[PDB]
Formats: sequence, structure tokens, C-alpha cells
Amino acid sequence: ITGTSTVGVGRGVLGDQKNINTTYSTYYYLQDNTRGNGIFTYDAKYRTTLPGSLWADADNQFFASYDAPAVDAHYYAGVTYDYYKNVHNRLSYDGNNAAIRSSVHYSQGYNNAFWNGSQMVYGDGDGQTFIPLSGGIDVVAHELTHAVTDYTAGLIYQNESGAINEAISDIFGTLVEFYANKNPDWEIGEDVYTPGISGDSLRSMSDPAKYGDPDHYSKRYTGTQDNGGVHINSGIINKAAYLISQGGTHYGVSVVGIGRDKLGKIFYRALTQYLTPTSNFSQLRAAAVQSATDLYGSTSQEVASVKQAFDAVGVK
Ligand SMILES: CC(C)C[C@H](NP(=O)(O)CNC(=O)OCc1ccccc1)C(=O)N[C@@H](CC(C)(C)C)C(=O)O
Ligand SMILES: [Ca+2]
Ligand SMILES: [Ca+2]
Ligand SMILES: [Ca+2]
Ligand SMILES: [Ca+2]
Ligand SMILES: [Zn+2]
Repeated sequence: ITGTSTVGVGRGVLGDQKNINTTYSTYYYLQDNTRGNGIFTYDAKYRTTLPGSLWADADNQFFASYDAPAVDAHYYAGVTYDYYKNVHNRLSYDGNNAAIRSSVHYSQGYNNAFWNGSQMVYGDGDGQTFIPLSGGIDVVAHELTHAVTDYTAGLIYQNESGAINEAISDIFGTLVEFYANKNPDWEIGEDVYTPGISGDSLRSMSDPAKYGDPDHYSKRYTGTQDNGGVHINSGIINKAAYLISQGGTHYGVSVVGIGRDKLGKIFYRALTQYLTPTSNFSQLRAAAVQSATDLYGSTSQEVASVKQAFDAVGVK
């Protein structure tokens, strides 16, 4: 909408106070004009018709329980925008500052979040399995990264290309979580998963097997559930990424870590310059090696570490 840029204040899903960029025209809307062509947050009002209504508030204060998922969707979309712009020189998901749209309060008791081809969508959770999913910065960044992938490599959402697609979203979700530097880790969704159980998460990049996901190609799933295991086999690539960054010895194969920033550069380059819609795991290895070669040189530690990490997870 047309209006003037304002700064509201509210509380997120975890009870933390933050400022949010809003727009004033009779109401204060969740429309941040400070980033690209805007970040817009919508109320789906417990229904499934999208996007719903652009979020409108009378007083620019967002401290109601109902406000919390909107506050975080809006704020964490801003953090994710900042990560891509500041770290990778990428302007929004399309590279041309496309407006970023999110809807919260999607459906009832909805234990998931997604990119629907045009916007991000967040359930509130059922209160036991999840609290509202926009409370997780890794979750928000995971979803926006699906848009980045769709505009770049275009990895088809099934089988190995789909598992790469998922891993890319987990990887950048995590790198954005580290960028914000509030309780960062290599787990996915810990801030919104199971409020009654401490210490768990949906997936682990450092040890995917802790939640039954494969950490080696020999353990890959090849059935038809989950689009051919896209959220399962992502563990193999998540583990490789974790090893590239942090190092370790995995099934007897030692990897020299090179740190998160270099992991991000290598995978961002792979995603945007080398991967294609049908890339498989072997092709991802080749793309990562070439990307590291471009950035650091063929004789570099970085190239050597990429090879070690893919060796460790059985991907040649
Ligand atoms: C980071 C977590 C919190 C959320 C994450 N959502 P997503 O974006 O990967 C879901 N994709 C999805 O709907 O594709 C199908 C589609 C394709 C095209 C258009 C529209 C939809 C996830 O990991 N979801 C898991 C479920 C869970 C949460 C582990 C319980 C699962 O869906 O298996
Ligand atoms: Ca208010
Ligand atoms: Ca965390
Ligand atoms: Ca996390
Ligand atoms: Ca929990
Ligand atoms: Zn996903």
C-alpha cells in the first residue's frame, strides 16, 4: 500500500521484544519498505485461502498473542533478506528485489510451513508438536531459500535433486541463524518444535542419524514417501556441509573444516552457477568442487576439504 514508513514494536513467538518496519495509512501495516520492493506479511485467519489480508494494526504495537507469529515472520524475513544481500550480494529471492510475501495463521493446528511457488506460508502448530513456526529463524530462512532455489538451480522436488533442494534450505537456514547469532546451532527447527521437550529438533545436520536420517549414501532412502525422501536423504548432504564447515572424522574419513563463511560461498556459487533442475548428489559434488576451485584455486585446502566431506558421506 501507499503510505509512510514507520517503526512498530512487538513481541515474537518466544516472547522477545523487537522493532518492526511498518507502513502507515490509516492503519499500520506489516509492510517493510526498507528492503527491496518490500516485505509484506499477511493474516490467513486460520483458513487456507492465500495470501489473506495484509496485516493491519491500529496502534503500531504488536504485543498480542495473535500478533506474535506475524512479528517473527516479518522480522526474520528481514534478517534473511539482509543475509542474502550483505553476504552474497543477492537482492531478494529473484535477484531483482522481488517483494517478499508471507502469510501466518495458516489453517488450524498446522504443523508445517512452505513456499507455495509465490510466497511463504506458516502454520501455528497444534501447540504440542509445534508452536507457530515463524518463531524459528532457521525455519523462515529455510522457506525463503526455497524461493532462491526455484529462481536459480530450479532443483526438482523429488529424489536426489529434491534432497539437494531440501539440504540447500537447511544449510542456508542454518547460516542465517548463525548470521543473526542468537543461540545458533546445526539443528533445524529447535525453537518451535515440541515446547514440552527440551533439546530436540526436527533434523540435525551435525548428526542426521540422531533422528533416523541417513548420514551416508549407502543408507539413502529409495522408496516413494516424502517425494522420494527429500527431507530424509537431505541428511547425507547436510552432513557433508557440516563437515566442510566444522570438520570431523566420519566413518573413518577425516575432513579439515574451513568454516561457515566459506561453506556458504561455495554452496551459494554451486546453487547459482552450476546446479540444474535434475542435478543428483554426484553432480552436486562436482558443482561444489568446481565452485571451491573458482573461489580458492584447484590446489586449495577448500577444494581438498570439499572432496573429503563428500568422500565421508559416500558420494563420488
Ligand atoms: C523447516 C521446517 C520447519 C519446515 C519444512 N517445510 P518445507 O518447506 O520443506 C515443506 N515443503 C512442502 O510443502 O513441499 C510441497 C510443496 C511443493 C510446491 C508447492 C507447495 C508445497 C519441513 O522440513 N517440513 C517437513 C515436515 C516437518 C516440519 C518436519 C514436520 C515436511 O514437509 O516433510
Ligand atoms: Ca496493536
Ligand atoms: Ca538455535
Ligand atoms: Ca537451528
Ligand atoms: Ca522441543
Ligand atoms: Zn523445505
